[PDB]
Amino acid sequence: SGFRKMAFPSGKVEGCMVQVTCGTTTLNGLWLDDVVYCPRHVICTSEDMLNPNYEDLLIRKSNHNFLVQAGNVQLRVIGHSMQNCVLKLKVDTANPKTPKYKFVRIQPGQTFSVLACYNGSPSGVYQCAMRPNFTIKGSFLNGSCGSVGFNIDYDCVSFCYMHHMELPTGVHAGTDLEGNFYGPFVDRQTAQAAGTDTTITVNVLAWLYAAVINGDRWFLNRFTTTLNDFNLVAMKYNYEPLTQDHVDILGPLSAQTGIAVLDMCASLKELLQNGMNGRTILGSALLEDEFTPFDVVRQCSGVT
Amino acid sequence: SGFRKMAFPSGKVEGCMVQVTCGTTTLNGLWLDDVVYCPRHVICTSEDMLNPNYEDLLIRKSNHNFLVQAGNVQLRVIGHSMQNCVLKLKVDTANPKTPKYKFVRIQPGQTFSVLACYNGSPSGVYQCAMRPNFTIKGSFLNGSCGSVGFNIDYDCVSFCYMHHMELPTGVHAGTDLEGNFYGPFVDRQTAQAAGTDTTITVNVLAWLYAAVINGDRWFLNRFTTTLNDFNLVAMKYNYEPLTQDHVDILGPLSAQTGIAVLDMCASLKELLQNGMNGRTILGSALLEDEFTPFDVVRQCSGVT
Ligand SMILES: Cc1ccncc1NC(=O)CNC(=O)Cc1cccnc1
Ligand SMILES: Cc1ccncc1NC(=O)CNC(=O)Cc1cccnc1
Repeated sequence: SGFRKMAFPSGKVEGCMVQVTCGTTTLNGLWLDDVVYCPRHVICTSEDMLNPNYEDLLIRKSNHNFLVQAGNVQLRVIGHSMQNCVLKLKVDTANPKTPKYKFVRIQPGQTFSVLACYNGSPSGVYQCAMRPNFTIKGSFLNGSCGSVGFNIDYDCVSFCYMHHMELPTGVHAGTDLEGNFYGPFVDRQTAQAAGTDTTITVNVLAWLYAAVINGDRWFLNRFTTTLNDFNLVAMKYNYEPLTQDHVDILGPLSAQTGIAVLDMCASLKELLQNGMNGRTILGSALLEDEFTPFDVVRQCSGVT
Repeated sequence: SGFRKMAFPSGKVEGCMVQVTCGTTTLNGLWLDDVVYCPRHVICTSEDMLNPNYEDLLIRKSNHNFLVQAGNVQLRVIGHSMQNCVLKLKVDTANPKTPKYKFVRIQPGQTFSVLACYNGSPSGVYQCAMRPNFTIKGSFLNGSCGSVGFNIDYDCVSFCYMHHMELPTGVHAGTDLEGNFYGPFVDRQTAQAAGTDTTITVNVLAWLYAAVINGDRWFLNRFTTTLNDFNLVAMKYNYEPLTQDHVDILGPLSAQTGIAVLDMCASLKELLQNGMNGRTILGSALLEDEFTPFDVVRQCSGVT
């Protein structure tokens, strides 16, 4: 028993982190096979970031201008290309620690682990969710760009995020491993304000199920609701609409606990309207939304 | 910017996890050099756990009764001994992935990362704190015993915890790597109730400093207090007393933010007396106490 915000074991990703330097800018790179992936803004100075023309800035760079270091050994760069907002640096050595991997583009509400790195060295691992406004609330300082987000399915690492930007509001923006930003963000130091950070309803419900499985049941009430009635309350509280697809995804948690999804929705509706009244659920005084239904099933069943 | 509950990168510890089976009981072991450390209750059946005589139960076990598997390869056990509540199984092969390591016994209030494992396989990593009542609030299911807690200082892993028990209240108990339980707990399936789970005051203050560094400043007030006045309020709210040693440890955070430790104590005192009023600090509606002052400095400076 017990339920924790849990990241994937990071070892497989640690074996992929490298340091990438271009001129005076140093950030992180991801070494998979004989390619090093990194944010294309490695070629910019902080001044260039105000209004960069990446294609133009890249013409002034050759293979030998990208310095790649894995541990304390230098990798030889034999090619470089820009794919969307990432640079792919072909090196002459395949990463011997390359795990089985995939590049996936996740949907808002999906969670993942981030291995925060500085100078190609891992500092820590934490669990994030892609917010409904396509930002992530991470912990990233100067030099953390190129740190990646991932999920692991047994031995296959699905890379879903690469860190690029910190918006003026202190929230984070980045790309998938094909270099496409999540949301409308751009790799330019300019006014980029985020949209509404709504709560991931399906994740809150999955976490309420985890709370019941772990003995925290005070919030269970004698009511039920419908998707339409629930969604009227959800809109009012800046919660994402719940669809029949979300109800389907919560099916196994409903079956395991004997609590119908719409009954849990009614419990959630009362929590929104009445508040927590100084009480806690799984040690939290707010409704947690960074556990997907799959994460709850995995953690509650011990998936390795 | 941003502040997250962050665990250490777990790779170094993943390379140490093995599966240990004795009869019908399977749990995790920690392989360092040519020794595998595991909870001595691996020799018990669930029935033995009610009132086990470990020395007696151990007489019926030989080296060949301990099955140790690292990945999918079996290790040969050439010796076994009991040290307090852990078994040390000498194997004929030194773990080739043994990191630089130390065995440390931590004090209450200290944080660490847990690599939750099942059948010697890592499932996830999360950050814990040794509670003032010597329990930890982890996420551990059947088969997770032998999972370890650790801190990393650059390349040296300091192992501080090994999982042994889940108390009837769903909180966790375990030992250091010398097999001595933290607190008054025993490896027996019997009534063991935990003491008061007080809040780690020095950790809450360090986290309030992290909140200021990251822009969350609404809670800063126009007051100051003294250690004695603060401690009268702390006692009332089940917060640990704050000592001059804690004030000293918070010195660098006070210097970085220009906020005197006693002023932050006064802010905390008002948060206790007035409540959060529906507001959040670093995305939390309660005062977080599982970040030490050292963790705040590390995360806010990017220590790798
Ligand atoms: C400041 C920050 C913090 C965390 N994560 C990300 C960031 N960075 C940004 O949003 C914007 N980039 C910079 O200001 C620094 C820079 C210079 C030259 C080339 N690339 C980047
Ligand atoms: C039940 C549990 C869950 C999480 N962490 C720990 C535990 N385990 C316990 O507190 C007590 N041990 C058992 O009930 C299981 C067992 C059988 C035979 C030999 N050792 C252990």
